[PDB]
Amino acid sequence: GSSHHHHHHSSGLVPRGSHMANSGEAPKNFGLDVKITGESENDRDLGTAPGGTLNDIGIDLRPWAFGQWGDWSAYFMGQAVAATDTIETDTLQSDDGREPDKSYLAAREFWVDYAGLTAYPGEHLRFGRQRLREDSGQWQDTNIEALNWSFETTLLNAHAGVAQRFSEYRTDLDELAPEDKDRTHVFGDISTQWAPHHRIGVRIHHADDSGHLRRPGEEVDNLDKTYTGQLTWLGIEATGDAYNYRSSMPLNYWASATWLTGDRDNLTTTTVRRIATGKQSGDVNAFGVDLGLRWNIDEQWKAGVGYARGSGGGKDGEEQFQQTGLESNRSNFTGTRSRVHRFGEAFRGELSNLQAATLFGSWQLREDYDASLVYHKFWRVDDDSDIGTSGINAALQPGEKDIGQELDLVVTKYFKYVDEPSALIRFRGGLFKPGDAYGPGTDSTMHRAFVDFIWRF
Ligand SMILES: CCCCCCC/C=C/CCCCCCCC(=O)OC[C@@H](O)CO
Ligand SMILES: CCCCCCC/C=C/CCCCCCCC(=O)OC[C@@H](O)CO
Ligand SMILES: CCCCCCC/C=C/CCCCCCCC(=O)OC[C@@H](O)CO
Ligand SMILES: CCCCCCC/C=C/CCCCCCCC(=O)OC[C@@H](O)CO
Ligand SMILES: CCCCCCC/C=C/CCCCCCCC(=O)OC[C@@H](O)CO
Ligand SMILES: CCCCCCC/C=C/CCCCCCCC(=O)OC[C@@H](O)CO
Ligand SMILES: CCCCCCC/C=C/CCCCCCCC(=O)OC[C@H](O)CO
Ligand SMILES: CCCCCCC/C=C/CCCCCCCC(=O)OC[C@H](O)CO
Ligand SMILES: CCCCCCC/C=C/CCCCCCCC(=O)OC[C@H](O)CO
Ligand SMILES: CCCCCCC/C=C\CCCCCCCC(=O)OC[C@@H](O)CO
Ligand SMILES: CCCCCCCCOCCOCCOCCOCCO
Ligand code: NA
Ligand code: NA
Repeated sequence: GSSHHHHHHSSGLVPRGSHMANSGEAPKNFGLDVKITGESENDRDLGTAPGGTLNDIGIDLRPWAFGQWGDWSAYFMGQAVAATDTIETDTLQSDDGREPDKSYLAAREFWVDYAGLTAYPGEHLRFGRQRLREDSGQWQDTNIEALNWSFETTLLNAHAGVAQRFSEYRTDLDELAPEDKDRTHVFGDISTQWAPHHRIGVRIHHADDSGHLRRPGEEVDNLDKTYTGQLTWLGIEATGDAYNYRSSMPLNYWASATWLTGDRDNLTTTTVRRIATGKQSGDVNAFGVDLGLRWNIDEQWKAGVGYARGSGGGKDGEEQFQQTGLESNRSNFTGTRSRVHRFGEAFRGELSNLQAATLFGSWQLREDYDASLVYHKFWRVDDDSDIGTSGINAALQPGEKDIGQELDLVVTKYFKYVDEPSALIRFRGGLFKPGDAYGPGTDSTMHRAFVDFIWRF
């Protein structure tokens, strides 16, 4: 169930001989996830800089161990990567001493779990570096050091947790991303199934920076904070099988509305090299919405439409929405077993001063195949402000809303007619056509494409 150490993994695979594959089998005490990935990426900077391209292959080995003693359990997953260049073998990885190596080791998850606070097996308390995820992937979908309480039953779901990054636990990164340094997260949610397959809930997330900004006159570099914040997100979300590839309803939907409030102290800088010149404080009062509708046309075919908007601009930036920093924006919103980046495998938009229209169609055959075709159109909301994170590394021209368009294709075979697959092979690709906001001299297209072979043993 929810408690299982691989429950949140997008792969959805089940090792042969595991208790999930056959309930007569004992829970596995160990296993191995093998991933072989090729990545083609050109051009992340749209041709406005040297390099920024990938055509490379890697292997990622993830051994894991699991022990259970009554109400106590413990879990470790490690990671060993070897690649021909620094490709993305891990969809949950984000961002001098932050250059990844072509090969590295990592401690991916390490936690202890206690399920005895209540008699519900859906209720448990987990402590350590662990997978945090909610179904939208837009609040949390990451491996992070946390103390997280989960309560998942038929009629009531609730979670409450605290998290903070202290290390990457990687042989090649020595330092945290500035955004993560000294940032503490506190969060909770409560939701109820008010009708079969219809959920309504509220969600809260609070991020608190205890860091300091560089002082005036000090040089600022890659690894320094751009800002410190006290930010609270308060959201309501309604879903009808929003992310359930096995829905029997003719229509699935999601609707979320999120208010961001709090305050930011922003570092100001000038060039001389970058030098700090001061800081400016201000309140944040921003808003995000994500809406979608999926038609379940028959047993195999689905289609849908999406609309998202993160506010931008406003009186000294108060209306600039942003996400928690723990999000993936990866979800099953196209109604298949395969998770898809909600704002493009190529653009990888953060919902920050961003408006997106989305169309998709998908096809699924039992547990054996799925395919998604996704079209996105992106606009800035305030054309004098930047957007948030994105997989495109090029500057936006002031006064231009048209960010661009994207076409994504995901195609997956699961295997090892198959009841519960234990392996998959997947093509994951996005084609991004930059709009006028990227100005002249840009590449007319860029792409990011992956082939992933995943095996769970
Ligand atoms: C299904 C029909 C359509 C086909 C889809 C395939 C999509 C390709 C996506 C990923 C391609 C990865 C290319 C790997 C190059 C590896 C290499 O040996 O070069 C290393 C050298 O560059 C040193 O750095
Ligand atoms: C704060 C973060 C804490 C990090 C803890 C990391 C723990 C590492 C996982 C190792 C799993 C525990 C070791 C297994 C014990 C020997 C055994 O086999 O016990 C029987 C078992 O097979 C029953 O299921
Ligand atoms: C059933 C067939 C499935 C198809 C996949 C089988 C292929 C398995 C091998 C994958 C290994 C790729 C990573 C090699 C690391 C090389 C390296 O460390 O790079 C050094 C230097 O050359 C880079 O600059
Ligand atoms: C079946 C074959 C599988 C083979 C792969 C086994 C999986 C890997 C085990 C995981 C080992 C992770 C240890 C992380 C240490 C981080 C660190 O020391 O960082 C130092 C650096 O930051 C400088 O300060
Ligand atoms: C905003 C985020 C805050 C969320 C964290 C909440 C922690 C506080 C606990 C408070 C306990 C109240 C429990 C109500 C009774 C439960 C019940 O009805 O029984 C389960 C049954 O319905 C299933 O079979
Ligand atoms: C990038 C591609 C984006 C495409 C996005 C499209 C979004 C909307 C999907 C709308 C699907 C509704 C189809 C109507 C069902 C056909 C029907 O009813 O035939 C009669 C049958 O019901 C009697 O048996
Ligand atoms: C390491 C080489 C690279 C190091 C980068 C620099 C700093 C290293 C500090 C390492 C401190 C690690 C503490 C483990 C805590 C896990 C846990 O128990 O969870 C905490 C709780 O859940 C939080 O809320
Ligand atoms: C520029 C703004 C453009 C806005 C257009 C957005 C287009 C995207 C489709 C979103 C369709 C909304 C679906 C969620 C509402 C579900 C619902 O109300 O049902 C009640 C429930 O099912 C009772 O059971
Ligand atoms: C038939 C055989 C199957 C072949 C597969 C073909 C897949 C085609 C996907 C292409 C989907 C692109 C949709 C463009 C949206 C229209 C639009 O809005 O552009 C105007 C602009 O947004 C502002 O007005
Ligand atoms: C290199 C990237 C590799 C990505 C692999 C994706 C799979 C290739 C496209 C397969 C999708 C084609 C759809 C027709 C086959 C489904 C069907 O109607 O027949 C089912 C029958 O075969 C049951 O077994
Ligand atoms: C390296 C520069 C030249 C790039 C050509 C190789 C690219 C290989 O990957 C294919 C491109 O990515 C595909 C994006 O998905 C396309 C979606 O539209 C398909 C319509 O059915
Ligand atoms: Na419990
Ligand atoms: Na569906």
